[PDB]
Amino acid sequence: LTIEVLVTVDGVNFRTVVLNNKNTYRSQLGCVFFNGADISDTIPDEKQNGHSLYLADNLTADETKALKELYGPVDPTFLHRFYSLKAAVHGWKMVVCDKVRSLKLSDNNCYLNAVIMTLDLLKDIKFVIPALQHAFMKHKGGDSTDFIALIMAYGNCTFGAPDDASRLLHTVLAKAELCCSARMVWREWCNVCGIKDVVLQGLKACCYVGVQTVEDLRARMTYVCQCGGERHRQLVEHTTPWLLLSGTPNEKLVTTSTAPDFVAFNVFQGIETAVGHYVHARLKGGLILKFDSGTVSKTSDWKCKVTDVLFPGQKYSSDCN
Amino acid sequence: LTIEVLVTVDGVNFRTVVLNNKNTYRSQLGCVFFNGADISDTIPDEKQNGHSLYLADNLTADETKALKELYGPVDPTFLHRFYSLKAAVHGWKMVVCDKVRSLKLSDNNCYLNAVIMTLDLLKDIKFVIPALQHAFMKHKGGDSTDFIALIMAYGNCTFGAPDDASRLLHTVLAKAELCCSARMVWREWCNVCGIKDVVLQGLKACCYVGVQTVEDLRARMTYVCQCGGERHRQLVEHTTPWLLLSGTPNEKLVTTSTAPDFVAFNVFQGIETAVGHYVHARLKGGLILKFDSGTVSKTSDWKCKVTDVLFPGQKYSSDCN
Ligand SMILES: [Zn+2]
Ligand SMILES: [Zn+2]
Repeated sequence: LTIEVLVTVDGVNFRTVVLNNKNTYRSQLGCVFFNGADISDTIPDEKQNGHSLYLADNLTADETKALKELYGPVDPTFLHRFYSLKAAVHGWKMVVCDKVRSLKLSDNNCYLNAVIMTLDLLKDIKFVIPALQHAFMKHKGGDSTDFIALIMAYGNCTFGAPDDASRLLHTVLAKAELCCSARMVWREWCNVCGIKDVVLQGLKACCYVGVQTVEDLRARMTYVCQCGGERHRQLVEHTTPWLLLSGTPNEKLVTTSTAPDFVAFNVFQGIETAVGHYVHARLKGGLILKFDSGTVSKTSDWKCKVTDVLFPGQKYSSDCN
Repeated sequence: LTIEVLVTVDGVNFRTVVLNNKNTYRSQLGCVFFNGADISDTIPDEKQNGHSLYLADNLTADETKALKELYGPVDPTFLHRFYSLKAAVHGWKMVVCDKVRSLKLSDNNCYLNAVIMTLDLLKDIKFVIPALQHAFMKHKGGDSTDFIALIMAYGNCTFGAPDDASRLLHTVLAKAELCCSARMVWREWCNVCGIKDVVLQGLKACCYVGVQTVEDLRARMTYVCQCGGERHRQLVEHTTPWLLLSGTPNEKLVTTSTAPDFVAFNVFQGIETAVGHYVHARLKGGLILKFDSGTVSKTSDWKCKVTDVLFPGQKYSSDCN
């Protein structure tokens, strides 16, 4: 007995393969998923004749190219991992409180809540990888399974293990590009040795690791110059549609009484308590809304360990003397 | 009161920075490690005057370039993660049984044992990233801490979480290059439509995901051609110094009675038992040596779920008719 199946890695391009009912899918074809399950070690059945199969390895040259076109360059384990993640993340739940989407706590996914709620605030970004852009749109439309499974696949997250929200934000945003101009100019100088400018553009101008405030970002740093004198580093121009700043968890008193310019921030709780818990915070209606994995609390003042902080567009040129 | 410290990201290039004993290291400089601990939120002390500090963020332009030169392009969280991993992996232990190095089980690190024991068998490889090459040499010399912490940092492993050994092998080997020639030629053809060759070279010619035997690798695959006929794919030439093959865990009867050509393989145990345990196996003295995280067992026959399999150099040209 034989069957015909349609094999794809992308859900767009299909090849017809004829199989028997003697050997496994694995022996005949490779690692294959159907309707979310790995069926490699089963024997093909009359029932699946004419059906579509998702192939995870052993790909033809055409499939290798379709893979790169939809997913970018990925490691050889990436389809298996994405297809298994997609199956697993399907049993998670997104809730919406006053139109704000949050991921309910399950399987140590609190870092994913922090990542997704932060990416949801960003304007003028598009993913240069088609699968991610397409999933991002579905997520915006209320269907978040693919986008979450993809972030996990690209981020090398192991289902059920805690992970680093800042690391993931930055890996996800490395796959994105800005749909407008942004620019960041650092000047390094010595009054004897001269001046060097470093210019960053696009998304690179909008993220910075190592400070968590615009005041700190813009401050002058000074250290020993190679001439024996002093050398300085300072931000002299900054123009962006938004600005994300990150550092290691840093205890701070956060207050809305001062109408601060940041719009949102993440918090990591309990470093030594078997390494902790992420909470996403937004500033709205004069209060701090704390979104703790599909739960919300409000306060005007909060002492907490801040990690990432989001600011509105910058339009800065430095001025002195 | 003020002090001078030497700041580095690479242990080769140092800048002198003058600090006070009023503010934290974090406020003055950034995230900093000393002797393996993060001291960012401490106040600098007379005692550390003249000492070297490892900076993890807020890097100058020179440091950014030193970072790329030693580590390659890495995400902005990579130093913090590497320096914390290095501190943590220090409490692990490597044991050597008849000159074979294995990593003792701790904190779900069995996948790392599988990865490191497999990389230890590979000839003619060098890492194109200096930190990895230098750590790899130290590891070969009996000092494995850096190499293990680096594999974890580059692999985005979360200390204490299980992980995918095949994924890690392939990510590590993506950072390596072969010191000799290797070549792999696939031919795709239809007797009506024509012939396309795909040639892979270097390390790419030496790894393949989706089969676990050279017989399977070399077999002919056939499916529907776009002309309405039949289309085939077959390996026609293969020349390498070694060959690593991987697939999803696959129950097999492994025996030495047949003097098989593979030299080693990994096994993953218990998929549904809260996803399992890795064991590294080597073939020596007519037996299978099973290295289960710093433990060894021997047998001539083993029914087990094979994942990666290592073979000696290939020298193949296909022949028929
Ligand atoms: Zn100077
Ligand atoms: Zn044809």
